[PDB]
Amino acid sequence: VKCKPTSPGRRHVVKVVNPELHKGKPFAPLLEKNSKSGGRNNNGRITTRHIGGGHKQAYRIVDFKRNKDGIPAVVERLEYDPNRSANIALVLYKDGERRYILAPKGLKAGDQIQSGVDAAIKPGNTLPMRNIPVGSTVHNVEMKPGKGGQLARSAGTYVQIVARDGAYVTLRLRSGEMRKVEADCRATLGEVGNAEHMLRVLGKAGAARWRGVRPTVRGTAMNPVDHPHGGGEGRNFGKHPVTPWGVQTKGKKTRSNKRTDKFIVRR
Amino acid sequence: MKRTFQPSVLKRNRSHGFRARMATKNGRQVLARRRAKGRARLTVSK
RNA sequence: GCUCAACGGAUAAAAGGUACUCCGGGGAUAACAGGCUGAUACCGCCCAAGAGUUCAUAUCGACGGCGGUGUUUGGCACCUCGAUGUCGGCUCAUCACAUCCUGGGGCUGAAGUAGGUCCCAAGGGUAUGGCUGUUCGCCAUUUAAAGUGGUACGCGAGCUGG
RNA sequence: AAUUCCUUGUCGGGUAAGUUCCGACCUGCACGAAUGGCGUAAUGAUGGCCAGGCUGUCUCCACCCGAGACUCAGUGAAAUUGAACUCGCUGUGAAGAUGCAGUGUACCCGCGGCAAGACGGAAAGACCCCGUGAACCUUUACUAUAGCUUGACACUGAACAU
RNA sequence: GCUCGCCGGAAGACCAAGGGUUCCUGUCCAACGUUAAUCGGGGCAGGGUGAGUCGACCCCUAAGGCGAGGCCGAAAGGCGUAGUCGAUGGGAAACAGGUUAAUAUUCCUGUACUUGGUGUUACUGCGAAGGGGGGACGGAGAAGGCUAUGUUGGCCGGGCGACGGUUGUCCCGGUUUAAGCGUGUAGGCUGGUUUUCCAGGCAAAUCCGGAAAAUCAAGGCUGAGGCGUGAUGACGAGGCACUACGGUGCUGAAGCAACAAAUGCCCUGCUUCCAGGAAAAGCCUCUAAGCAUCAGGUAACAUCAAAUCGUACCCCAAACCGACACAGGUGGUCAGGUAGAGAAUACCAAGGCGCUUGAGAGAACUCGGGUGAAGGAACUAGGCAAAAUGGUGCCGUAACUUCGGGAGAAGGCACGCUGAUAUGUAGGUGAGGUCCCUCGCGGAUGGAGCUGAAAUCAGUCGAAGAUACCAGCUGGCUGCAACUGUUUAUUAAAAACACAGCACUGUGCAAACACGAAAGUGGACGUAUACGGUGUGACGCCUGCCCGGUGCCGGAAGGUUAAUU
RNA sequence: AGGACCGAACCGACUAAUGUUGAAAAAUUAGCGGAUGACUUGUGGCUGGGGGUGAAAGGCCAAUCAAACCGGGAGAUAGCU
Ligand SMILES: [Mg+2]
Ligand SMILES: [Mg+2]
Ligand SMILES: [Mg+2]
Ligand SMILES: [Mg+2]
Ligand SMILES: [Mg+2]
Ligand SMILES: [Mg+2]
Ligand SMILES: [Mg+2]
Ligand SMILES: [Mg+2]
Ligand SMILES: [Mg+2]
Ligand SMILES: [Mg+2]
Ligand SMILES: [Mg+2]
Ligand SMILES: [Mg+2]
Ligand SMILES: [Mg+2]
Ligand SMILES: [Mg+2]
Ligand SMILES: [Mg+2]
Ligand SMILES: [Mg+2]
Ligand SMILES: [Mg+2]
Ligand SMILES: [Mg+2]
Ligand SMILES: [Mg+2]
Ligand SMILES: [Mg+2]
Ligand SMILES: [Mg+2]
Ligand SMILES: [Mg+2]
Ligand SMILES: [Mg+2]
Ligand SMILES: [Mg+2]
Ligand SMILES: [Mg+2]
Ligand SMILES: [Mg+2]
Ligand SMILES: [Mg+2]
Ligand SMILES: [Mg+2]
Ligand SMILES: [Mg+2]
Ligand SMILES: [Mg+2]
Ligand SMILES: [Mg+2]
Ligand SMILES: [Mg+2]
Ligand SMILES: [Mg+2]
Ligand SMILES: [Mg+2]
Ligand SMILES: [Mg+2]
Ligand SMILES: [Mg+2]
Ligand SMILES: [Mg+2]
Ligand SMILES: [Mg+2]
Ligand SMILES: [Mg+2]
Ligand SMILES: [Mg+2]
Ligand SMILES: [Mg+2]
Ligand SMILES: [Mg+2]
Ligand SMILES: [Mg+2]
Ligand SMILES: [Mg+2]
Ligand SMILES: [Mg+2]
Ligand SMILES: [Mg+2]
Ligand SMILES: [Mg+2]
Ligand SMILES: [Mg+2]
Ligand SMILES: [Mg+2]
Ligand SMILES: [Mg+2]
Ligand SMILES: [Mg+2]
Repeated sequence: VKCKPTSPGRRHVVKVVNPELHKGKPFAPLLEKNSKSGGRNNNGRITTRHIGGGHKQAYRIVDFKRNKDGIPAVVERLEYDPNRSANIALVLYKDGERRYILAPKGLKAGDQIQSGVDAAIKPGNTLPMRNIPVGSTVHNVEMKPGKGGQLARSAGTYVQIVARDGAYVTLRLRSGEMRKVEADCRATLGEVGNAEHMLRVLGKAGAARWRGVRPTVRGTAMNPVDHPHGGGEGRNFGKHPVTPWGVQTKGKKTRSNKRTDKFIVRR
Repeated sequence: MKRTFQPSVLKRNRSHGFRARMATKNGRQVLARRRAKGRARLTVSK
């Protein structure tokens, strides 16, 4: 914590750690545009991505891209959205249609917010990269000019472009190094999502952790047959990967597809 | 304690009972292994 | 043309773990206890340089010598591997004598009192605790004394399970 | 010290007496910093030690109330079992004898009780060894192989430049 | 048949699951009942489960299954679009008495209700596989009101008492009564309404969504219980006749008020919180194509229809899962009195039982208990097991501490009954009388009756008053692991696994990684504050030196080097 | 408020005795731990054997698990009894 406002520290009286509340989202619950979405940890056959049980789901919610151009929206209120801590926004277009957006930073009431070409550079709506200044303030881009995915993880995520980087390809995702991309693609330009979120510590397993993910921790736990390294008196030695894949360093994804980008880390 | 069995006649046929048999490949054989091969008066139920 | 040297030479090419274990066999083969043996051990005796003020033998005894027992440490591998359950404790014992107490004697470097040692003697008797799984041991405090040993290192179709 | 073999280390404390315990020392056989190091309030059907209370846990067992055990009537099992006319002792002996030898003792048969022997009952010993037995596991053992990864050819064409 | 004892959050009652005649009657006693058996869940006969409203069918969909064509794959076959199945969930309607040897919201009586067709009447725009609304949904907590229901009184019927008193102050019993119909209340929620305009709802739409204006407010939905009606009926203690001994026909009094409750109902509510809480149909509504004096729509009533299966009995057990008439296992519902915090526990109601060998005896020894002199852990591996503590209120409480705790630390004192204060008090409940008004299950003021704790004095009984059942032993030092949790079903519950936190590493999304010959799927309808893998395991102070070896990361100039030519 | 505290139902199994041809192929008796939660339970569904599932014990996958059960290759092989 360091900014406004003051984040509770949860007064330990039961072995309980701080949480991170907001203020409100004036309506404890959604609207009419949301699905149920089933929920598994099996792939229409076996386990896979082992670990993942928790409970209570539903609540799909949606909309991205923001193809709806030159037609303004008003933000009725912020709101919730599970598994993806990054708020959400709601929005109303002058014609009575209601999407959901993705709450960037400061916003709340009214707020212009409009997509289109040369709409209005600030932190409002989407906008083809073909028209973006410093863009030191860009949001969820589109790996393809039409989709609308990329970093729907608005939770304080960045993609600072480079202002007027011509050539028709640039960008600079967060820690994901840099990677050139088209320009017809659009970006919310809000460039935020309230990072203060992802800062309080879950708490103490069950009390909040268990709700979603299971005991992902397995360690060696011995039993030289279940894991590549196990057994022994009380210790383990030897290499320590997982299914002769090697866990330390390595790297994967070969000849994949694009593979046209750059910079990246190493160590 | 709780012996390994319990009841349920509605959960059984959905594992054995010609619709459960004939629906499966080798399953149609199970009836032939008895009816055709053998001579079972009747064998397919809970 | 081969340290095929594991040298009559299984392949051209071959390391380990199992207390997670499994099967076929063996008392043809180890572990416990029995048995054979007694080197070792323990017990005794023979010689007598020495010590004992003096004096070999009250007491002890060098260098060496002969045995008794079956009891220690061992050797063997005869009896059990189609099962003979380990140590210690509890319970309850039974025998030996190389006797711890009590009984009777000899010598004494035995005044007395108490002892030392050897002979005889098995009737009876022969500790509670602290520490430890202990047996044992050391320690506290008793006692006339707190014996050594055999009995599958007595005793689980009798108890315990440290 | 959940790590120290020597080991009951040495000193201190608690005790009448403490191979355990607590506090030290350091000589760490063979601690040690995320196969984490030193602390840590709280929690613990967790290991170790001390105390108060409490008492039959014990000195040392007594009485009593019930369910069996015993007796009668009814019903009515079990494992085991080569055959029995199925005593002790010392010796013998495939090496621990009811059955052999010598000898001692013993009228025939039940009922209730006890567990010293019938190497008592039960499971073709699980320990040990062996079989050119088995299984699962390990790896820089051997030989392979899925997967990953390299390259050529190919589905794969047209232009230009150096 | 009379005693006696046992259970009673059940050892009672009901149902699901499962069972599949075990139900009732008559019979018979070989086998089966751990004995006898005239008896039975045994044998042999018969009889016995009656629905428009309960359930299944049936509409609807969840997980998931199947799957035209389709995509994959040597064959078998895998996946899956439309779509079609699939409850454990959503859709419509009945109650109370009576009756059978055994059926029962199914039969009878009394009183109702739902939906569809057809018809009559009246008024009218009807119409989807479509749009909108609605169904429709979390956890936790805090009330208020109410009912179930109990208690006391009143009323009615009955008795005056094996022994001292009770013949009006008293003892016993009863005091019940449904849906449906009218009433729209304690509360809950939400501004109505009209007009016009439109880049939205795949087309349209008056509907929903958006925008403006304009006029008023006192509305409109929802809703437990209560009160009328149902019902001068039924039921009803109890009498009278008949009895087969089980029971039968008739008759039939009072049938109210006050207080006290719920975990049930208002409550799919209200408040609040983070982990942010199915779907589809019915239902309402809007229009499309189409219809176009028609058909259809709404309402009233008249009538016809509501098919077919299940229904017996066991159901925490002698009918199910355990080979048994097995001290085990098995989901839901109901929830009386005294005492009590209470679904604890004890004694009891209604109700159900004494557990299918018994009769004596009164040894050792075995099991389960009671009491023990003096001692008091000397026992022992170890206080194992016992014994012990045990309640409410109040006083009072250490190191240490993450300031929460440690803490019921420890250790104490009072508790019964009676009188009084006060004939029942404080509190709770709330009756006419009175006051007023749109108006009424109105409001206000009045405080009768009803109910009723604690405390304080004073007195009294016993050895003892938290008297029984029930019901922490406490403290001190030290190891380990932070803590709740998890584990070897059937010898290990731990210091082990997990945990939140920390770190390394990988992954740019057709992600890494995993399942899969593939298609495809999971990861994720997520996208680096994200996902995976590895190790450490709160927190505090920290985490030193070594890159020689192996592994991994970068470079890749030069050496060596495959197929290929 | 709380993986908060005492404690029934419910869930679980730390201790001792009994049972060990049992009432019982893991229970009974007296104590014992959790008891709004990583809780507990009904119904139905999905993962298949070298495979599943696993808060990890080689645990569980129908009284069976260091590789389930059934049928087959099969009269496997057995220098052993
Ligand atoms: Mg392990
Ligand atoms: Mg492995
Ligand atoms: Mg040779
Ligand atoms: Mg192991
Ligand atoms: Mg063997
Ligand atoms: Mg031999
Ligand atoms: Mg020997
Ligand atoms: Mg022998
Ligand atoms: Mg002698
Ligand atoms: Mg001693
Ligand atoms: Mg012995
Ligand atoms: Mg025994
Ligand atoms: Mg032991
Ligand atoms: Mg120490
Ligand atoms: Mg270490
Ligand atoms: Mg650690
Ligand atoms: Mg002899
Ligand atoms: Mg006996
Ligand atoms: Mg034997
Ligand atoms: Mg053998
Ligand atoms: Mg029959
Ligand atoms: Mg009957
Ligand atoms: Mg019968
Ligand atoms: Mg399919
Ligand atoms: Mg359907
Ligand atoms: Mg259903
Ligand atoms: Mg009946
Ligand atoms: Mg009288
Ligand atoms: Mg019935
Ligand atoms: Mg059985
Ligand atoms: Mg019986
Ligand atoms: Mg006493
Ligand atoms: Mg002692
Ligand atoms: Mg002792
Ligand atoms: Mg105890
Ligand atoms: Mg007791
Ligand atoms: Mg220690
Ligand atoms: Mg722990
Ligand atoms: Mg715990
Ligand atoms: Mg176990
Ligand atoms: Mg255990
Ligand atoms: Mg660890
Ligand atoms: Mg380091
Ligand atoms: Mg709790
Ligand atoms: Mg118990
Ligand atoms: Mg509790
Ligand atoms: Mg199930
Ligand atoms: Mg099993
Ligand atoms: Mg087989
Ligand atoms: Mg063959
Ligand atoms: Mg054979």
